[PDB]
Amino acid sequence: EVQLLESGGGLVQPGGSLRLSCAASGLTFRSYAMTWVRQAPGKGLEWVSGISVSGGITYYADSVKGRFTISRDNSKNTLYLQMNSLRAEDTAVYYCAKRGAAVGSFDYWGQGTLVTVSSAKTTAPSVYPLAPVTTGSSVTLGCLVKGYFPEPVTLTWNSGSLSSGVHTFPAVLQSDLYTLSSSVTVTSSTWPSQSITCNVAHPASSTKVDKKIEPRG
Amino acid sequence: DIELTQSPAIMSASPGEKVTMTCSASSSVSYMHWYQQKSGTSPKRWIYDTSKLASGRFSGSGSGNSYSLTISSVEAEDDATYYCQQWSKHPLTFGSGTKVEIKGVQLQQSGPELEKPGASVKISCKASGYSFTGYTMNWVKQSHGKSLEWIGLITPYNGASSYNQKFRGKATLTVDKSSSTAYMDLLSLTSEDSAVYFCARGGYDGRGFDYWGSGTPVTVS
Amino acid sequence: IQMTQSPSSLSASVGDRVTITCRSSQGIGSWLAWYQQKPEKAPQSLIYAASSLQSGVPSRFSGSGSGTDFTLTISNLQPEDFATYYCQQYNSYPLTFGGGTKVEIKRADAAPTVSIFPPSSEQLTSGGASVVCFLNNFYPKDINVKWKIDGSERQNGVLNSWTDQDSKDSTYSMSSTLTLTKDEYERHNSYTCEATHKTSTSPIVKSFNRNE
Amino acid sequence: CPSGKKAREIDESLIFYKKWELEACVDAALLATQMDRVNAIPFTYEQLDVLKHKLDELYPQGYPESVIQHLGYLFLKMSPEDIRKWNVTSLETLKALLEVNKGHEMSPQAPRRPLPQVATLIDRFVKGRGQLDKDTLDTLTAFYPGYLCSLSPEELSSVPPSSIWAVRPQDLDTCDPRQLDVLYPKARLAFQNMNGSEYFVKIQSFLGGAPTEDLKALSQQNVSMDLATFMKLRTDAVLPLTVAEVQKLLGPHVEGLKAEERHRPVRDWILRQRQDDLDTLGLGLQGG
Repeated sequence: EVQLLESGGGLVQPGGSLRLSCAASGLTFRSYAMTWVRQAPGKGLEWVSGISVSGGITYYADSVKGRFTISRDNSKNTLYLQMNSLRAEDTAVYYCAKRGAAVGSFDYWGQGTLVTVSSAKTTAPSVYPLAPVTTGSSVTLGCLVKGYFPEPVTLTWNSGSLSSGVHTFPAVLQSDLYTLSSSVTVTSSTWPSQSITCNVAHPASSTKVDKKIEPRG
Repeated sequence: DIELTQSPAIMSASPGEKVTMTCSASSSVSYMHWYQQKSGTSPKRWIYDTSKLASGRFSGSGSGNSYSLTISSVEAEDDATYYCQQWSKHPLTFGSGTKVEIKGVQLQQSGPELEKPGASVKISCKASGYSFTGYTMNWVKQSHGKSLEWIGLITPYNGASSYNQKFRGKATLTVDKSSSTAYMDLLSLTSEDSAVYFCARGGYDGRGFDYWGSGTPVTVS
Repeated sequence: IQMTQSPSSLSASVGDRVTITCRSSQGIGSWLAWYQQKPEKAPQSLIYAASSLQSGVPSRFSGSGSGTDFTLTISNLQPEDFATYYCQQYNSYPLTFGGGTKVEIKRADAAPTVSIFPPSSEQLTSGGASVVCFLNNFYPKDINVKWKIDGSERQNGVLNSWTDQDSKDSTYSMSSTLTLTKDEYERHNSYTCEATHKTSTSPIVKSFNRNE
Repeated sequence: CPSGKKAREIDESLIFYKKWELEACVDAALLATQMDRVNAIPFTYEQLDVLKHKLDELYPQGYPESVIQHLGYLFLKMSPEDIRKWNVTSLETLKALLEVNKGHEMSPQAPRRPLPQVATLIDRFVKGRGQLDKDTLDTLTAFYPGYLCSLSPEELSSVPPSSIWAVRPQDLDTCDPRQLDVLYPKARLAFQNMNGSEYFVKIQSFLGGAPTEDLKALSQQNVSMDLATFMKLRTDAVLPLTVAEVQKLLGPHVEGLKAEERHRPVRDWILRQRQDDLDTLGLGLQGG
């Protein structure tokens, strides 16, 4: 019942301004207080800010005191985070939270919005097909996705037919771009008899590319 | 210690004949109790306090050493192993057993148990139909080829337990008063001890074991 | 103001008592919290103050301590209780969080599915070159890949990625990448992955030669 | 008594005797001296009946300091008519009679007759010792802890401060405001040569029967109180109290207030304060 949708999260060039929204559904807003928590992508947790029930009484974390600016309202029903002079550290997923008591826990949270910061411009991905150059009846094939930004690319095989045998790893950032990779392990008789394609899209670049895995010699 | 010699080994008394079987003692004895077992099942109280019959062709008599049981008119329903138990010195010992071939309160134990030589097991014995913390609980050993040997007993209330020193260390008698179910714990088993084991209640003013239990044989290999 | 969780990551069996610990520097009465995180999804809340269960939490959980040295327990794990658990404090501003404890399942030991892939003909020609390595479906999570070219070792320009524990077959998988230009790809000939695991003393080797 | 059956001393072998042999063969100037042994020796109740009759002949009025130590399984037999004319003055003899009295696993809940002849022994001892010693209460609450809140307001007040230590809050479960007012100060007078965190730990059990004047004075020690220890508090000690005071007590343990809103010392104190004042607690509370 008790929702909180973060929205406004995009990419921004370094030093750029940007604002966040958390529109609440389920609670009497006037009569509770709020916070802003950011997850260092992958590994960590950290707190940003807190506002009181009045909202003259603000709190902040030292890596953003004067850069980031909280703000709240009753009538439009919206918690506001103004994050200014951004840098790549700030690049995180921000979670909007409802303080269960006045300086108490964070009991309820939002599904979460990502903010990205980088000198890196939008680049479409290069998709490459991986073919082996092995007896034990289980062949291994792969789709590697190199030189793309930002996240994500939504990679599958054969438009969601081949599911058990897939191994898509986490993409890892280098030279201002991500380098995602994938495997898939089918029977040594099923290939190359049946045609195998990998489907790698980037809503960022509006790119929908199809790469068929040819067995060359 | 006192050990009892019964005779004959294998009696052969006819229907319509008077016979006398004897149980001669090593030292001078106070009182005596006679019992009766049908192969497989539990024994039963036949005679007690020298001559005093339990609840009408049988009888008992003697003085000092010489003590004998007598049957008036032998029938075809009186064909069982007859034993003699002494009641004087610690501990309690039975006779070897008088076999008679014709010339022609429920105490439920656990199931028969099988184990490996060099390990332990607990066997149980539940009672109901009387006040459990006034009488005792007695354990006896019926071996293949030998006779009855009394292991020990225990007065549940007080946890107080006495043993035939033959068994001190092989035997551990334990009790829980709430369920009124007494346990024996046999530790480290051998090819000798592969035998039958009977839990019995002692009667009023130590007048013998008037009720015996089902029977939990043990097997060791 | 410090906040330390123990261990790094823990692994136990379904139906075993799980013991997680949370220390601090300065005393914090009972202004401490407990939060469950599902992989790349919302964090859930548990114990809100030392020994106080949040509304809708199974009682199998148990929050204890006071002052500085605290404890979170789970009597008899269940299957949906595997998660990154987080210890937090709110006594003073700022709020502080812990290093989070990744609590995983336990299966018996297993060895990987090593495969290799020299560069696509599109790549080889375009200006790059990547030698890939898939060491799939093994346990535990710790391991030792090592590349060799023309006999001599290489440690430089090596990316790596492990997936999280799998919920069906309970194995971690691994992508290692040996990135070059068309050039030193040509220069040195031979190419290798020496995946060394706990299972074996001496390693599982996947090799090729560029030309052949 | 037969020749060879005359009891040379106390042994295993006496169990294979009868009721009439015991009275003729056993000595009374023996059974007194060596008694500790008979507790291990399993006799039948019928044999113990004769042993009980053998000592009646030696000690007729009562039973000395000597006899009651190894009484064991006879305390049950002994009826109030003779127990009246007894003497103790030893913490040891006590435990023995109470251990065996804990041989009642018939009705774990009060069977409509919890304590018969033990009731007497207790009142018999407290008069003998004089008061209720520190030591004394420790061993009592070990067999009956709930006995403390099962006295009359009188016997509660005849109880010195240095006999509150032996109390943990497990005893004070079935206590009403009347009985707690009696005990309260006695603690505050016992734990007066103390301060700080060391002070509070112990005091928590009684705070249900305390006044406003000492809720003020507690706040200025930065102390922490739980929610379960707030439902105890007397109605009329709560209502003089401000917002910040409550928040400087329950503090971390406050979050789950919402749930216990319609209960004893809350439902009223909410309404008493201002709407604005409650909203700064940010816990969603109404009336003003």
